[PDB]
Amino acid sequence: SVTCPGGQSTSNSQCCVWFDVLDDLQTNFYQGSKCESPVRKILRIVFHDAIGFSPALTAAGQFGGGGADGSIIAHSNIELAFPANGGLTDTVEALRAVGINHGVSFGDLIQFATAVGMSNCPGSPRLEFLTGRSNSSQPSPPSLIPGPGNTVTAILDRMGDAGFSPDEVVDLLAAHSLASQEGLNSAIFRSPLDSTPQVFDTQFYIETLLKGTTQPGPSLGFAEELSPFPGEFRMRSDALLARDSRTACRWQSMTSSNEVMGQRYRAAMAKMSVLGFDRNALTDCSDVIPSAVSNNAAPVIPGGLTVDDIEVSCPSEPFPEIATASGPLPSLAPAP
Ligand code: HEM
Ligand SMILES: *[C@@H]1O[C@H](CO)[C@@H](O[C@@H]2O[C@H](CO)[C@@H](O)[C@H](O)[C@H]2NC(C)=O)[C@H](O)[C@H]1NC(C)=O
Ligand SMILES: [Ca+2]
Ligand SMILES: [Ca+2]
Ligand SMILES: [Mg+2]
Repeated sequence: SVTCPGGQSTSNSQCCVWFDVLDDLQTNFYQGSKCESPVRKILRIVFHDAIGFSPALTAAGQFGGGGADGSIIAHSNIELAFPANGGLTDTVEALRAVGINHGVSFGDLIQFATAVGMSNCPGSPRLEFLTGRSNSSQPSPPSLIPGPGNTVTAILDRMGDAGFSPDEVVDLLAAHSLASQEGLNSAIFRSPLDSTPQVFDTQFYIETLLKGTTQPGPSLGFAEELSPFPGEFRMRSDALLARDSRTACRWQSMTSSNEVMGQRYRAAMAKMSVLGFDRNALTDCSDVIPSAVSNNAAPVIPGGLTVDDIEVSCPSEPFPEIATASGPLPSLAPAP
């Protein structure tokens, strides 16, 4: 053990700098420990930084990307021009400055900001935090980030190459429970992907399985499907993964228990946090990560819809008993 310069007790002196980074992030980047756009942007960033990793390219003698190396910041000049990386510039520059000021690697910083940001959203599990990733990195090869217009086969092959099973793909998607879109249909800027964009809950899994009946915007944007109610945006990839036979049963099992969702997500994130590195080479500073307030609401089928309005796609398993709310159909406000 060690007692940091500010009284904070911790398990390794390497963790001490992280207490200052936490105070900076919570005060400035997160504007007072809030769960708003910055957390959502950072979650996009962690996935896009880490997923630039490909054992297949490497086995073939090409550079496959360094994974969770902070390349998205170090080489943003290249990576931020990738089609899937739009609307990230400002967040990346904000993060670039904190890492430079505290002398922490861009790779560790992205993982830390992710774990910290999630602590600001009720319902979130406490993400593991390892430190020690080298600050050096090479730009990620292009075409390694799954897109919303991709087929399930395509998404699974790419993610499978990175090292994730179909189950883990569904688990990692719990992040869309704290999501909106700004670039798929700018006419409905920040339309959320679930009714609770500030609560890490199973609503996303439930709501994407409902029959699509509504066009929330003036028109249908890129990769946009009909959603279940006004204000909610539904992206094609999500609607497809919810219904595909390879992923439908896992998606269905995520509807009933926030606890189980959180456990699986934490596990898949721990795995994604070290793509490109050896975990037994890093230092564990999980003790620095704050806890999120608990979510006590029960998973519900909102606004009068019933299991009848759910497009049950898992045959082997019956759809769980969930609480039903009374009507009318809600109309979602833009995510903050
Ligand atoms: C199967 C792959 C996935 C695809 C195809 C996908 C696609 C997208 C797209 C197109 C957007 C809309 C962004 C915009 O237009 O502003 C978005 C939002 C988001 N994605 Fe994903 N995503 C996937 C997996 C993930 C994963 C694994 C994470 C993180 C762990 C994640 C976290 C987020 C978050 C939090 C947002 C919200 C951004 C905001 O509200 O500003 N996504 N995603
Ligand atoms: C991590 O690497 C980056 C570059 O990859 C370093 O960033 C540069 O830092 C200098 C000051 O040290 C700035 O004037 C440059 O603008 C930065 N460049 C970029 C692309 O951001 C960073 O300082 C390194 N950090 C550590 C702790 O080694
Ligand atoms: Ca990367
Ligand atoms: Ca939610
Ligand atoms: Mg009905």
